[PDB]
Amino acid sequence: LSVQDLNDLLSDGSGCYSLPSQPCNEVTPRIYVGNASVAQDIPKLQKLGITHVLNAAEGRSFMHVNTNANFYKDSGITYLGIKANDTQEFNLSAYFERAADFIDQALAQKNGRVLVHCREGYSRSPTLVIAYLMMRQKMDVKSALSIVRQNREIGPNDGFLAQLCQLNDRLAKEGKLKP
Ligand SMILES: Oc1cc(C(F)F)ncn1
Ligand SMILES: Oc1cc(C(F)F)ncn1
Repeated sequence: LSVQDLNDLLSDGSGCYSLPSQPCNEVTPRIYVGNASVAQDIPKLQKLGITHVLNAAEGRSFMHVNTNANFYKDSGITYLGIKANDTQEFNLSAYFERAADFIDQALAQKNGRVLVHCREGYSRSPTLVIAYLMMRQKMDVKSALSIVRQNREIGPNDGFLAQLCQLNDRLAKEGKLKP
């Protein structure tokens, strides 16, 4: 397992990452990854059956989505904001546990559906979703990234990829990767 292996898995035959066709996708059952516009479109969110929104890019910058729990007050949607940045040096793994718990809590609900989003739905939000699949559904990093990629064109930055590899080794050694 290397970052290079994950880069390969994200590349088409031509050698290039792809780009999201849609504003969001269901990447695994009841887990959606998506962008700023779906997150701010409550009508769409209900048509999708969304009960929980995880903003993986909470903030005021151009690379952030400036929502909070209040935005969703009278919609009955449950919110969690994470102020993550999309850079190779940003420590997203510090957020994996709290993101994984929020997603587990949403899916524990019978008709629960969670949207994990950032601005483009390409790097932060898919990293959190992968790490969740590894830590709670016992999927190794290659199969977790493969399934998410099969359902949405994504490209986590190489820092995030490194952090998923580190996580993958820990889980492996802990015997936690066996579904
Ligand atoms: O039950 C499931 C299924 C999947 C997907 F891989 F099909 N992911 C997570 N939980
Ligand atoms: O948005 C997407 C992406 C893909 C991928 F497999 F290329 N398939 C279907 N819908």
